Amino acid sequence: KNPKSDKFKVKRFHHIEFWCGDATNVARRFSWGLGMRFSAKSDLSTGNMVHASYLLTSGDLRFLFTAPYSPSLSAGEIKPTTTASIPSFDHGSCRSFFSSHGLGVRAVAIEVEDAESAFSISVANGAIPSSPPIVLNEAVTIAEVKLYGDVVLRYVSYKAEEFLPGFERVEDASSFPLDYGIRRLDHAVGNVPELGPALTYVAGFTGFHQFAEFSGLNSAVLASNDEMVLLPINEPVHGTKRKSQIQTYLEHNEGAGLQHLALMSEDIFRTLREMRKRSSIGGFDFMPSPPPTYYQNLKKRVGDVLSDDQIKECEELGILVDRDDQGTLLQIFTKPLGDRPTIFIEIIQRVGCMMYQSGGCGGFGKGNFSELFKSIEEYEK
Amino acid sequence: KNPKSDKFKVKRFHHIEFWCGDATNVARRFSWGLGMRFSAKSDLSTGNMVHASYLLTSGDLRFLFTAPYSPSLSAGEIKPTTTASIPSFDHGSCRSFFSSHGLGVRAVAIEVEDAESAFSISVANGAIPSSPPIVLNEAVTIAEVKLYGDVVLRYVSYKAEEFLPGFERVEDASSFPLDYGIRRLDHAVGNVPELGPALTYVAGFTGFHQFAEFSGLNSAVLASNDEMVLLPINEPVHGTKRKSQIQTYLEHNEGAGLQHLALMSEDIFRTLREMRKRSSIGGFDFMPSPPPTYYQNLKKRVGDVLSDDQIKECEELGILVDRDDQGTLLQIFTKPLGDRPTIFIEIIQRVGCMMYQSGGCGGFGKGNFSELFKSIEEYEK
Ligand SMILES: Cc1c(C(=O)C2=C(O)CCCC2=O)ccc2c1c(=O)n(-c1cccc3ccccc13)c(=O)n2C
Ligand SMILES: Cc1c(C(=O)C2=C(O)CCCC2=O)ccc2c1c(=O)n(-c1cccc3ccccc13)c(=O)n2C
Ligand SMILES: [Co+2]
Ligand SMILES: [Co+2]
Repeated sequence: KNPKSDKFKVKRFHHIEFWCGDATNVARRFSWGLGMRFSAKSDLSTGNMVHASYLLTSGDLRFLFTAPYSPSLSAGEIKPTTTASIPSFDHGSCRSFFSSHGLGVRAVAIEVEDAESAFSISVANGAIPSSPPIVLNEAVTIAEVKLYGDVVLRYVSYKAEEFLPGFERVEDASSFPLDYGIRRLDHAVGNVPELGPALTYVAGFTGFHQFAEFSGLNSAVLASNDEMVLLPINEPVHGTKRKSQIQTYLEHNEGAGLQHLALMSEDIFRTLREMRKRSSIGGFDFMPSPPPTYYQNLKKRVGDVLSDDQIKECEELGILVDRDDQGTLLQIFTKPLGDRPTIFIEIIQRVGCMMYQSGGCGGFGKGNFSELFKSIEEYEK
Repeated sequence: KNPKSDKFKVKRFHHIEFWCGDATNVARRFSWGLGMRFSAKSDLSTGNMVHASYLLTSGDLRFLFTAPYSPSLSAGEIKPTTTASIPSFDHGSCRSFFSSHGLGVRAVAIEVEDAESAFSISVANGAIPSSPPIVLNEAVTIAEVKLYGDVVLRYVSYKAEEFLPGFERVEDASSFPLDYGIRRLDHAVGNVPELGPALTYVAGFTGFHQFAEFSGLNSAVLASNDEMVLLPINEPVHGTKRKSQIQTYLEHNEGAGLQHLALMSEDIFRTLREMRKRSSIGGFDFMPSPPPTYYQNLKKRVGDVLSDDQIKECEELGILVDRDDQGTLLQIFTKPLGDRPTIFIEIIQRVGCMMYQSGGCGGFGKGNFSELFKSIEEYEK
């Protein structure tokens, strides 16, 4: 069931913005680890005396890394005379965010038809305003409302049809064309103390509907009309034998925030080969692999979708597989992206639901909680 | 002239500690960019609820990257019950340092015979105490005094004869054996507003002597008895046609701090080949190369030290060459290591002064200020 209840026209995920202490080092690490190209910049060299912002791209995936400069460089500016390219940026907010939460996602940005309308309708329907609509160079409108914790949902709309005015394309010499196959953001997941109030709030101001589904958590997924913007939310389940990873997140993050970004690959085997080659030379580490019992059990579960060789390739790379009533999901999780056991990345590829592929084909892998549990006990035997 | 006036027994540079917002991402970037191996850690996985600290090594060079966790994880601790492995660490100091200065060096650590004695003698001779001597596991003593700005000179002494108690050696799987030829810290350089008072202060409490030398700055070099610990200091020269890079540093750094680390390579050609291969894939960028006039002029200056092929290899890699009355210096400078135009790295190799090689052989490259100026005008013609 999809009531198509969006209160404003939503297109696709546009970008994810990380708030950093040093944007250069995080961006360079992420570029090498994920195979993303340096695409645009806004910093001292482009006249921005307020913040350093670096954009990485892979296909349609856009990761932005932003850090504040010394406020002294811009102490004579006021908002009408600002040299910031992102007018919602605030030195104090950014330092406070980073000191509270560590490295993490500040903004989940979606492209909409009209960011001013999206903002107005959102706030009229209960959204907490974070940054009012501002028109940049008569070309792009950006607005922000609170999503959960200190994460904002950012609306971006373009008059035309390059990232944002005031960003400059990066010189080709500094722009090595890395590509490990990642192509777009599939979903972005928040952790909260209480799922109910978080869902009611977000669904209330967006009109996003609950996406039909089918340890240590309860979850639900909010989706736009064409189910291409997917915003799952988790809450902890307390009292369990094993401590909830959602609760650990909330403790180390100092509350609610973005838990994981799931990045679609056009070839998850190539993506994982390339990422695993770089894990110990500056890239990202992956969660410990499931026991061989897990891959022995894949024949019964997905032997009609994956060949024995493709299954054994999943086993070499530690890839998990789950299945819906409509499609199949290949997925794997990185270790946390930074110092704290908080945000991590998921790499996914979806098989099925061809019409274009429909959103959320194969689900989100919740069946892998029981399958992992089973395969662990089976391997113990 | 070397009066050998050290007020306590100094051995060698021991490590450099960076204070970070996220130690993981900075350490992984530096590891790949410089060819340093992950050697030790102190973090949540080792029981440290206070700070995340990661040690990189290349030869005798030790770079430590430290960031604070949420204070909530350790809110019940007091100093007698701390789980920090570096007892001088303070959440507030670290956040304040990073918010003021951005990514940069907090501690220049030298190994001494007796860190408690070094501390006491230093303070008795004018050093501003920063952290009193603390004995770790009855095995290592660490103490800190102010050096300049918010940079401390850290004394470390060992009863024995592994990094520090509470650090664990890094698993081999996570410890890829990168090596681009870097072998030790040659010198560590501070920028200050006024050279005179800074020299008087540091030489006053160390007994370090002025190392015999032979644009936009005045400088002097303080040296230990065997001239193996080398601490140059720069001040800006104002009114110049071109704005002093020392003054730009002080503005963007919010005052005095560490300007550059010079890392000795056992093969600067290999080091620069390896670093330049990685500049645009997560590593470090280098300053723009000098004009070919500079390398045309190298024959007259160092043609008795470098062959034509070795000179042309300097030209391919952008390496600068200077000469003392005793030796020759090969050097090159990176672009700033992070967002701010503040700290950068120098790669150096020294030729001559064989006895072992004596410290500071060939100087610090101050002759390259005029040689670069000349070669630029000559290439314009
Ligand atoms: C994050 C995730 C997803 C997922 O993507 C998802 C949504 O997108 C939206 C719905 C809720 C939802 O969970 C799916 C399966 C997962 C995990 C996941 O994180 N993990 C864990 C990985 C590593 C260490 C763990 C430690 C304790 C507990 C779980 C750990 C799993 O095992 N499975 C099986
Ligand atoms: C840092 C340095 C050293 C050096 O290592 C040293 C000591 O160790 C101790 C004594 C003082 C001292 O300077 C030597 C020569 C240098 C530079 C240096 O930084 N630069 C610059 C590089 C790039 C952009 C510049 C822009 C403006 C002005 C100078 C720029 C140079 O050109 N030369 C020639
Ligand atoms: Co997911
Ligand atoms: Co130098």
